[PDB]
Amino acid sequence: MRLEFSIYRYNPDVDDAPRMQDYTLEADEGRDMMLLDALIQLKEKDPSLSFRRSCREGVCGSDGLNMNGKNGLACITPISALNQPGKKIVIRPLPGLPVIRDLVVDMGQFYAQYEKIKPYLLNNGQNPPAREHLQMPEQREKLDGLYECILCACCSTSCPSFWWNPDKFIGPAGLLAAYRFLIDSRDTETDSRLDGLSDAFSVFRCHSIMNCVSVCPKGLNPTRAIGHIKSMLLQRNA
Amino acid sequence: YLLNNGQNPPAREHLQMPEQREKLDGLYECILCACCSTSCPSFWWNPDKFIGPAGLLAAYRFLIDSRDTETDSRLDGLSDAFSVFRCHSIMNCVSVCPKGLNPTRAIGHIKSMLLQRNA
Amino acid sequence: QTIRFPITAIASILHRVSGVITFVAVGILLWLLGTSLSSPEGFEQASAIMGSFFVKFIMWGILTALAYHVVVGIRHMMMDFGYLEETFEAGKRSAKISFVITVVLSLLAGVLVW
Amino acid sequence: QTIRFPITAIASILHRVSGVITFVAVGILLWLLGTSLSSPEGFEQASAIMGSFFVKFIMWGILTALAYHVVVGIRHMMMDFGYLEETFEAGKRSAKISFVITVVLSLLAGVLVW
Amino acid sequence: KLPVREFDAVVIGAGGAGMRAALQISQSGQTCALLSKVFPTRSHTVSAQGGITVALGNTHEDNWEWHMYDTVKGSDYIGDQDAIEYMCKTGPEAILELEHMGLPFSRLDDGRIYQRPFGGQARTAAAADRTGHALLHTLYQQNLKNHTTIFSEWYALDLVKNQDGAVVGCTALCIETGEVVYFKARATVLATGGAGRIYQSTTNAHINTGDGVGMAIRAGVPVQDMEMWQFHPPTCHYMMGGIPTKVTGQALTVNEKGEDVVVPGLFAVGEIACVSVHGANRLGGNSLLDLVVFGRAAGLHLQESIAEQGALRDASESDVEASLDRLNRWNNNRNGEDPVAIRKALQECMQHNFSVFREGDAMAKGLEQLKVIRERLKNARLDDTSSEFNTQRVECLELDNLMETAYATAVSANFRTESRGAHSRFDFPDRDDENWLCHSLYLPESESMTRRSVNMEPKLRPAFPPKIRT
Amino acid sequence: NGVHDFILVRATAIVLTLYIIYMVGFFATSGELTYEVWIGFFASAFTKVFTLLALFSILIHAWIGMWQVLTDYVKPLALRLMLQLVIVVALVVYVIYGFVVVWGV
Amino acid sequence: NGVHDFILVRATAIVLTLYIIYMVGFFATSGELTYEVWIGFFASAFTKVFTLLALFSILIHAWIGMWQVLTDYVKPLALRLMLQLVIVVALVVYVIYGFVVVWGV
Amino acid sequence: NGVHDFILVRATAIVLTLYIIYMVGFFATSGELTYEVWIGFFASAFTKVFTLLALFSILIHAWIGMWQVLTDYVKPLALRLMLQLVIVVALVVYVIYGFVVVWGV
Ligand SMILES: Cc1cc2nc3c(=O)[nH]c(=O)nc-3n(C[C@H](O)[C@H](O)[C@H](O)COP(=O)(O)OP(=O)(O)OC[C@H]3O[C@@H](n4cnc5c(N)ncnc54)[C@H](O)[C@@H]3O)c2cc1C
Ligand code: HEM
Ligand code: HEM
Ligand code: HEM
Ligand code: SF4
Ligand code: SF4
Ligand code: F3S
Ligand code: F3S
Ligand code: FES
Ligand code: NA
Repeated sequence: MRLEFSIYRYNPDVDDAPRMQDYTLEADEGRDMMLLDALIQLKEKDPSLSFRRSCREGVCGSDGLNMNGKNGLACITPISALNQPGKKIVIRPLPGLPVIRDLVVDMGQFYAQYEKIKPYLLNNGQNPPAREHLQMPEQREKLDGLYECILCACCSTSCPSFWWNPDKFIGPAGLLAAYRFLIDSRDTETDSRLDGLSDAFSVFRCHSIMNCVSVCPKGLNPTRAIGHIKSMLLQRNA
Repeated sequence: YLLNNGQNPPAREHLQMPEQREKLDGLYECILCACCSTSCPSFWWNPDKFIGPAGLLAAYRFLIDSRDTETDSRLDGLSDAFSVFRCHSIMNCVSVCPKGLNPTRAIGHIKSMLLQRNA
Repeated sequence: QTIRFPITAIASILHRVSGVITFVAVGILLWLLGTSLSSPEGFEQASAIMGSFFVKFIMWGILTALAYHVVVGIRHMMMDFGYLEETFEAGKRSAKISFVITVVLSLLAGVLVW
Repeated sequence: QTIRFPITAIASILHRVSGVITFVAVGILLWLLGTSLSSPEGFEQASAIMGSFFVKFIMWGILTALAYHVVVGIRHMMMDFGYLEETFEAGKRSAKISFVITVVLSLLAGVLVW
Repeated sequence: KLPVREFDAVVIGAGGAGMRAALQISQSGQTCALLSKVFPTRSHTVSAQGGITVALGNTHEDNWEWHMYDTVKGSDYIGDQDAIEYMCKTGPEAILELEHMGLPFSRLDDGRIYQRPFGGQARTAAAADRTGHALLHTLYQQNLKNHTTIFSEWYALDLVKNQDGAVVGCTALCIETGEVVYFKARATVLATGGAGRIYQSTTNAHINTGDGVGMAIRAGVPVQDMEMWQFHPPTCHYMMGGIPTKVTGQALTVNEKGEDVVVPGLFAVGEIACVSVHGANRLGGNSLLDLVVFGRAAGLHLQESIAEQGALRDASESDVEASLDRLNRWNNNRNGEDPVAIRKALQECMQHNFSVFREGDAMAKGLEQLKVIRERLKNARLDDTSSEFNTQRVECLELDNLMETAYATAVSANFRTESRGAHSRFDFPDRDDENWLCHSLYLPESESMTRRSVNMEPKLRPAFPPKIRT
Repeated sequence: NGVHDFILVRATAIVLTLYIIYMVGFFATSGELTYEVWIGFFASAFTKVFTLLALFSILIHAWIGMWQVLTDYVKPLALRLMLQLVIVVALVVYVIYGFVVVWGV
Repeated sequence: NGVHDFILVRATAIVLTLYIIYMVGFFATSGELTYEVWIGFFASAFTKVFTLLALFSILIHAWIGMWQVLTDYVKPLALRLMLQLVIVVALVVYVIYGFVVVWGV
Repeated sequence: NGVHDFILVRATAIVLTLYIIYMVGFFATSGELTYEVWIGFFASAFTKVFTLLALFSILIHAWIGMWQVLTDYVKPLALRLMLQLVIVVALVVYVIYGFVVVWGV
């Protein structure tokens, strides 16, 4: 559809902070397209745009765009969900992130927060098995909701508790990683991670907002992680 | 001594604005003559529990030298021991110092920062 | 900046706001108990001060906010006891029922006023 | 399962059992002091309740268990102060003398009863 | 003027095959750089709806001899099996070594690896829909474990080539810094892969700007059968060919006669590096199996390669002037034709006349089409004048890369008078097995084509002849 | 630490729940309160002890509560510190006034 | 920690020893106790302060005592937690009742 | 720890400053004190609550004070421990006597 577009700012290095220039293009009605195709079509007229896209199938958290106030995967979220009755579709960049480029903003704080949880196995060295590990699939059927966090930063930027204190908290997915490497029976180092997390008020900084689950792009359960890890932690330090 | 976890924000040479160096000119010349250390009233009674003035000038040097990022661990390792606070602000050492160094300044900023952390 | 759908935020904020006002409530009620019990000379006085419609509005508000706080507190209690199950429908139904019983307890304060 | 010679176990258990019963003793005695001191109307009442032979049995037991607890506590105190020496003979002689003085303090309660 | 840093190992690509390489160079210990274009997880490898394939033992018996039998009957008997030898003999070891990293692979009720069936006769495993997703995530988590210093969100535009003909490093142009640097290092492993961007409809993603062949060919590095191109059944999916190499890692060139010689200072693994173990129809996940086990071999074969060639020199710091003048030519164009239209016409020509059907008359027609377009390509205008950062800039460069790959495939359509393997022809539907039992070879500077012979799988087993496909 | 706070909050909320139940239950069963009955229902043991317990528990609870508020919102450190001082003196004054007003009857 | 507990137990046992000595010594030297003498020996300063001190020390001592019992024996965690709550409210109620019954005389 | 002590000392010194100001200010504005006026200025709420608060704060302050003295000077450990016991019982006896002498008026 022949459409006007209105975005946050198409060049950050310009002296001014706000820039709501008029995007304009004439699009067709007889063939559906997705938001990235809008980007593709525009990029040859308004040249100074930029964006971080990878896969056109939405599997590697490339473009978790929060447009019009609602977040989603830019390769899952078409335009009709933006051209509702009224005008002024809004596709501004993501929240609370450094203005270092137009839409590929920095995630150093975010990826670092993920890093501080030691998201990797560790074996002191005992070799109970010889050739292959020993695990009953009763674990795997309850592990199917942790190892696909695509790091799209939808839930993390969408946690009310995390906002006010950006550095003291740990975020939902930063806890999904902990829980993954926790109830994966192939480790035995629960206590050190637990009482290292116990110290910081990060686990409890949660007020059980639970909005993130609806907002999640993969339909993952961080609330579940927040539940079992609280239960276990309480059990230890009581 | 310095410690870099390993990040290499620069490539060939370190990055530091001389605004630091003009306020670092009073820490890296402690000649270890033990004048101030033996001249601290607070340190005497408890020789092992305290840390001494110059032992804190070193900490402050490796603290506000912007070329590190490991402030918190040193701070809360010093916070534990009552060594920082064992000071009663005697301040005699400054006059007694052979180089005319300021340990009191170190005792001031490090107390400020520590208070800021553990409050 | 704007998200337009903070369903949990309103439920949550209403907890710390009510806490912050109840914290000064408890002081107002300590004052009221003090000035009342001292002798008969104050009791009617106290009821006199229990009289004005500004004061009645306040005290009803004190007790309504208190009821909201108590109820949400119980939800935080039971939900973290593990006695309540987690899902979207549970959250929205808890919001509904808690709000209804909050208005119910509010009405109790109104009955006390009348 | 059975060991047939827990000489220390009996000495030790008698410590936590007596503690657990004295913990409710202190509440019974707070009650007794309360109901007594309130006025003369209660004092004889209180002594009346100090009267029954079930109650007398209890109170003597309260004070005997208390005496056992006190004595074993002192042994734990002095033995860990380093003021007492460690060996088998010291342990058995401490058992003997502590038990004797426990029965002695018990007799004191009996004297109070009579 | 350009700041330079001395290194022992750099890698062109981050995930997939690259994660393996950098991890093995990390456990080596000297130094292990990691350059890429996008943040590691975002790599194309993350699209992973197909499981790793390796025989570890089901309830029944499975030997590596059957592994070779099926992986060669699949390849339609076109390539050598020395690499198939190494694969079928070292696969299980590497897959279990990865499974000890806690890699979340789905098990069977007893607690053993899950196995499923695919084309041909008994082992095509899988973890979940996200198998390679877990693969990449575990390799990234081990990258965190050994604190390997990733340099993400950058680019590699061309390599270095001195007088005696060696490679001692790579240039870089970023998006967080956007300033060219030089990482000098004897080991430069082109392990990026992918070109499908030069076509309209395909499975591949847009981050694949077709570079692993771009820098190679432009620098003047030859290639082997850039037309072996699998179209997933009917959407294009894989580039069977790519840069040449051996099971131990080093790339190969040829003299005026055509004898294969070790190239100084170059390496390659991953879907780019071809040993034709995939051939007509790749075995299910033998590019995946490539990036895992061939990369494990690329790691275990480091000291053997650096010992024969080391302590070399730079081209009097005058070869960086090659890519420097490329970027100067970039600092030349003010106006002209939009690169978008060039790419449009090229894409059109190639998907029109070099897919499954390549008809001789129309073959030469598309040849001259793409040739005249190549000639006129030089004057291309630039949509963005931005100084700090954009996307367009890299877009600009990717043109001078993308097209080049297609070129090779086009040329090879003139070098194969049959329908051999995936390669098919209307004028030649059959598959002759007397002349071209050997690989092709595109010589860059002469832009010509020659052949390269292949061995008949003598390593440890009595060889078998090419059977009839029935 | 943090689980310390967690447990104190939950437990003292339990005692507070029981309190408000009992106290506003008496308000319910008031039936024409009078000075006589008012001082009657207060001069007891039960009421006296339970009210002192209530004020003490409010201390130990609201302390941690406002600690959480003023560690999440009020950013400058000197401010937040003096603010917590004011609030903690407020609570201890609450409990002591409670004393002077319940053990006077 | 654990030495904290150790020292509190030993010290408060010292104060308790001195108490029981003094109190049951008065029982000894009673010599025909009477209401008059009973309220006499209680209305003092010394007796009042020493009894409040005794009940407070019993709080601070028996708390840790039952903590040790219920961390050694009662295994399930929810149980032991609510049990400690009951016992701690028991002790604080002990001391407050003590108040209402000694500062009423 | 140590910053805990630091902050408690500074804060309770703040409350103590305000106290001494107010109390010796009343001594200033005395103007021919009398038993009548003396019991007058004490029987208030304000005076009662502020004096109990003062004694409590003196407890929480001088405790840490003498802890510092007896950890710097008196070297033998058994000595210093029993000495701190004597001093802590001194402070708690101070506050309880304060009770019995202010909530008697
Ligand atoms: C549904 C499905 C089915 C599949 N079926 C099969 C099958 O049957 N058989 C099979 O073998 N495989 C199969 N695969 C796997 C897949 O198709 C590829 O074969 C495999 O992912 C190749 O990975 P790689 O490591 O070789 O390349 P990659 O790891 O993707 O190489 C790219 C790397 O280089 C980096 N990079 C990107 N651009 C540049 C640049 N310009 N310069 C430098 N570095 C750059 C990237 O960030 C990344 O680190 C399947 C996948 C899917 C999703
Ligand atoms: C009656 C006087 C009460 C006072 C003075 C009081 C004090 C407070 C305050 C000020 C807060 C907000 C600050 C914070 O803790 O984050 C709070 C939180 C809380 N209150 Fe209370 N409260 C009272 C009653 C209750 C009752 C009866 C309950 C019943 C369960 C309760 C349960 C809770 C819970 C669970 C929290 C923590 C939840 C959160 O973080 O918001 N409160 N309390
Ligand atoms: C008079 C009321 C008393 C109460 C309510 C009380 C409380 C308790 C209880 C319940 C225990 C058992 C739980 C435990 O600590 O493991 C205990 C242990 C102990 N008691 Fe007491 N006690 C009292 C008197 C005394 C006295 C007078 C002493 C004299 C020294 C004493 C010394 C000890 C010691 C040393 C222990 C720890 C030893 C052990 O672990 O069993 N107690 N206390
Ligand atoms: C009125 C009764 C007071 C008592 C019983 C008391 C108690 C003590 C004692 C015994 C010391 C020495 C032990 C030590 O802390 O190292 C001390 C130190 C101190 N006093 Fe007080 N004090 C009182 C009044 C005040 C007042 C009104 C202030 C006003 C600010 C104050 C400020 C301080 C400070 C800052 C220290 C620590 C400085 C040092 O280490 O010497 N004191 N306190
Ligand atoms: S919301 Fe879910 S998918 Fe998105 S980043 Fe968080 S955990 Fe990953
Ligand atoms: S007094 Fe100054 S010069 Fe002397 S040892 Fe101390 S810091 Fe060094
Ligand atoms: S921090 Fe809040 S947003 Fe959800 S995941 Fe935890 S309740
Ligand atoms: S310890 Fe004392 S002597 Fe000076 S440097 Fe510090 S005030
Ligand atoms: S484009 Fe890679 S995730 Fe959507
Ligand atoms: Na290729």
